[PDB]
Amino acid sequence: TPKGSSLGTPVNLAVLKLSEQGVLDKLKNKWWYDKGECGAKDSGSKEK
Amino acid sequence: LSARIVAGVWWFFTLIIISSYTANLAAFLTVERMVSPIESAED
Repeated sequence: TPKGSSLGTPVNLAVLKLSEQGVLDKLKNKWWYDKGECGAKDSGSKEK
Repeated sequence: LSARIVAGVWWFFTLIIISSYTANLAAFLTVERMVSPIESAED
């Protein structure tokens, strides 16, 4: 945001509120995992 | 004539098998098994 703008505080509180609501987690999960290829998520004992 | 080659391929096979079993048993007797009950939250 621009220095000392009137939009700083509201978008700030917005970001916090969205993060707490779970919007950010769900959204990131959406564009990273939900839409994505080879989604096995460590399947067939890949760690061992 | 068939029993000689059958017993030979069989003896050879089980020899490979016991060598593998012993080798791997020593391997597990050494490695300390790398035990990990849980990995990820998905588990």
